[PDB]
Amino acid sequence: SVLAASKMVGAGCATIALAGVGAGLGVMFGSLINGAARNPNIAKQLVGYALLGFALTESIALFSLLVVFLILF
Amino acid sequence: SVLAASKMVGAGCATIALAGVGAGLGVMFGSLINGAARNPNIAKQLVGYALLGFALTESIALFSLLVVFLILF
Amino acid sequence: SVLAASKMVGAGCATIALAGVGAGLGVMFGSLINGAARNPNIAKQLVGYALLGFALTESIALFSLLVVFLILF
Amino acid sequence: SVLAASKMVGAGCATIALAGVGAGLGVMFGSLINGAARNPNIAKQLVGYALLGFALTESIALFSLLVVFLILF
Amino acid sequence: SVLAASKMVGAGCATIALAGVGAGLGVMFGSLINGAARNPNIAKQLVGYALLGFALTESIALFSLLVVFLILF
Amino acid sequence: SVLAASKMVGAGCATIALAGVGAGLGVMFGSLINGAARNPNIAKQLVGYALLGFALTESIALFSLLVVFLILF
Amino acid sequence: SVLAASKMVGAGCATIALAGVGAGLGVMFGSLINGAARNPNIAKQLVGYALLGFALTESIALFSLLVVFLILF
Amino acid sequence: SVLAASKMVGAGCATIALAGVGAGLGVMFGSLINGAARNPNIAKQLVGYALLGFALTESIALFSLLVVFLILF
Amino acid sequence: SVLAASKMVGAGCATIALAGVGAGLGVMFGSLINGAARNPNIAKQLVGYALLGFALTESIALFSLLVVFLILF
Amino acid sequence: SVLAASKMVGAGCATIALAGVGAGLGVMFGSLINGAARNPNIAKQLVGYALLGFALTESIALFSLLVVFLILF
Amino acid sequence: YSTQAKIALFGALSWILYRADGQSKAHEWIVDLNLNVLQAAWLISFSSLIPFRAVYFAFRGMAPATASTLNGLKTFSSISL
Amino acid sequence: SVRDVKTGSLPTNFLTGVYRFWRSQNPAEKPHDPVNDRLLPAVVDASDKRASIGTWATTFFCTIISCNLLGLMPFNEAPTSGLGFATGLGVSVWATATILGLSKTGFKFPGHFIPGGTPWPMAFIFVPLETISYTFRAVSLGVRLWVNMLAGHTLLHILTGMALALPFSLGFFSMVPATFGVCCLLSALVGLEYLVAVLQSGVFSILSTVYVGEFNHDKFIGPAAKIV
Repeated sequence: SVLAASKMVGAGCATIALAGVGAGLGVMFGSLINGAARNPNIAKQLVGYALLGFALTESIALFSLLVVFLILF
Repeated sequence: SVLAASKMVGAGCATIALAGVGAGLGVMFGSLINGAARNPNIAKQLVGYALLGFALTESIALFSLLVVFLILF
Repeated sequence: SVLAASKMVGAGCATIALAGVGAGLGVMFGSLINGAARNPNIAKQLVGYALLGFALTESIALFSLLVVFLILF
Repeated sequence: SVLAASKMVGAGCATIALAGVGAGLGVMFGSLINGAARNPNIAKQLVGYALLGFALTESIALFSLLVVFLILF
Repeated sequence: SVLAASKMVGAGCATIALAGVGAGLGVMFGSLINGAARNPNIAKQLVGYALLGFALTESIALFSLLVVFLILF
Repeated sequence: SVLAASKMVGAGCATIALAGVGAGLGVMFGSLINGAARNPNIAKQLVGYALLGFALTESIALFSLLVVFLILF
Repeated sequence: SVLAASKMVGAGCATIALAGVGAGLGVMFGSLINGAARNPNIAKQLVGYALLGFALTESIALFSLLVVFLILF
Repeated sequence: SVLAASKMVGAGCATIALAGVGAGLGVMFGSLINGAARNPNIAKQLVGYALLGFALTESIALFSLLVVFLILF
Repeated sequence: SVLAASKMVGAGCATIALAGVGAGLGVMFGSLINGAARNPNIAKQLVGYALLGFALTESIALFSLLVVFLILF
Repeated sequence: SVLAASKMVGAGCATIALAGVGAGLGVMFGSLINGAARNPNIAKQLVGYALLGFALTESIALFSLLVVFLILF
Repeated sequence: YSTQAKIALFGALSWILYRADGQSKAHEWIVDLNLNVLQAAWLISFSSLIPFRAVYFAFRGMAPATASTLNGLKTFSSISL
Repeated sequence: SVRDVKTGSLPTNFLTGVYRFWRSQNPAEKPHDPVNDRLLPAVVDASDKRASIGTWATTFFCTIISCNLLGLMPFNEAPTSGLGFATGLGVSVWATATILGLSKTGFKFPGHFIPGGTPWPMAFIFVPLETISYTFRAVSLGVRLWVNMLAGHTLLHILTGMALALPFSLGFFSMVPATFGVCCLLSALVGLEYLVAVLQSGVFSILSTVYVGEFNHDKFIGPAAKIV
């Protein structure tokens, strides 16, 4: 049963997409902090823009975990 | 049946393209925040440019998941 | 028993997602320090924003270790 | 039939070129936003230069997916 | 005995998470130095914030070596 | 026929060089936009320098696809 | 004797954690130099902070070579 | 004949050095454009320095393709 | 003799730690040049600090080649 | 003869150290150009420092190709 | 303890006995029993960490109808003599 | 005659701070003239065709807290860890952000093609690429809430599933070298899981307020006679 065996190797290899997703929303949330450094008088717009980009970064995180459960289940 | 077996390994390896897509729209949405840091008086143009580049970054995300379902289904 | 064997290889390969999560919350906590460099008069808001982004970065760290224990247990 | 089997492994490995293409047009579309930060009075030239570079970045994206379908079909 | 054999391969592959942890607390301790460049008059707060983030980066370093000894022992 | 089989795996692995070529001419064309941000009064020299570096970056892109067709054909 | 054989493969794979440790204390010692660029009048504090972070980066370097000799010896 | 077979796998793996060579002369030719942004009055020296570094970057590109043909031919 | 065979695969995999060591002392020697840009009136201290960090970066380079000869010889 | 076979796989894997060496002397020669941007009145010292760091970066490039010919010849 | 509250007493104590028995009959039982002494270790710690006389006056300021006092009718323009 | 409510009680003040927060996410557009006593029949009508987004969020926020708060009560497990509840609120926001789009057009399904010229094969792929990037707005909103309450809970078994072994393989008196350091590691994840559970809701509902608030764009119908 190499069919149900070899999908376990590509199971772990599929989640390496979630490396750079983690590195993506680090610099994305890094410049949130440098963004509030310039003008914290108005920064609710910037966090209101920060939850926009995190939601579209989880549209890469779940977009890769769509494949992982497609391989497993 | 190594034909339906070995495509499961390259299934997971195909989605590693979605690593740097995640890292791509992190710095893309990082500089959105640093872009609104310089002049938040006019930043609807910049978010109006930010949804341009995200749509062309999902033209890499789906452009790699075109291959994954081509391997599976 | 290659079924319980080959999942041990993809076990270790699954945790390479936690490379860039580590690199993600480095620059995220790097710009915390450069963020307090510009105006440490008000920086409790910035650390109050820094624990926001770390919690959403652990929503990538645990989001990859959801897969590792799904492979093992 | 390892001929039609082993091309399925290099099928997925061929698309890892589309990692850095995704990371390429992130910083390319990141500096679009920082480019409109300095002078949004004239930025239609910059977006008029941004669709130049995206078209030449898709001349790497399709330039790698020329190989993937050459392996499959 | 491939059970006690194949866990030795994923043993080494599990510790590649400690690559980007090393790269994470480099830029984290890089901007400590650039953070003390702007105002070394008050920098004990910044190092008092630097030992915060290192402790939460070792909550990724040990968080990956939780898996390595779980595979070995 | 593992000779004509195993070259199909290294076929796809050879094109992963075109990941960082894509990431290379992203920051190369990112700083084109930040380069025109400082002085768009004279920027035809900079684009006249930008087509220099793209031609020498395609001397890495084709320099890796010299190997891929050497493996296939 | 695959037991004493397969630990030699994961021996080399374990030390790839020392890639990003090398990249970590590069930017850590890069910003030491940019840190002394702003105010070399007082920089013994910064090098006094630089030997702090190197000692905690060798607490990742040795923290990965704790595993390598655990696999070998 | 695994001797003439297994060198075809390491053939493709050898050219992954040309990933970061492509990413190397991207930022190298990125800062050429940002370098001409500051003072395009004198930039023939900078391009006269840019063809220096490209020639020493092709002393990594050919320095890795010295190995690939050493494996093949 | 897979014992003296499989150590040759992990031989090459062990030296990938010397990737980021190379990338580490690039930015380390990059900011040497930007460090002498701010005040070349006193830069022998900075190069006197640059040979400190290179010696501690070769304490990662040799610290990984301690393992490679331990695998071979 | 897996002894003279398996060293051909680790032959190609050994040269991946020359990826980040290429990426190392890109940013090293990138900041040469940004270094001459600030003060090209005196930049022969900076190129006189640039050939220092390239010679110590080829002490990583040859330092990895010391291993490759040790595996082959 | 009124009639309505006692129904919420053994409607939340008989939940516990329904459920703390459901932790032993499962597969990983001592993984789950030590899970709950640890999970209620923060119910203890949250009781003696947060200042309740400072969260309350924060939530007293949460609504503008209760934070700022009323200014409806000044005592002038209301007298009759 | 339900209850004599206290005037300034704690869930009265806690709730109406939350409701005036979510209502403040999508404010009405500043109108095209001064608000007179004759513009009011277009202000109450532009606040009629407006979708009541303030209560659709607070419904999906006073639930997602009070369901994930049960993940930190002892003996209990949060009901969002099932797939049948977490993406039961995942599709039903993407359902609701579609029903409005199928109401501002009058039809029950539009989606057909409008022609073009030479880039018409280029514009043929993008709207059925926007569709598959609109369809995966649903799955993204659901499973994100499903994992974060099963990710911090499948691990936290095994952190308990190892930390017990040191007072199991070794004696009960042997807590001093390692166990007290590890029992401080394990407790410091429910401190993490608390801050994920409070904030996963606050992420989930601000995504709901963005994903709906791109559909209720309207206009005023009071320009009928300006000066007289």
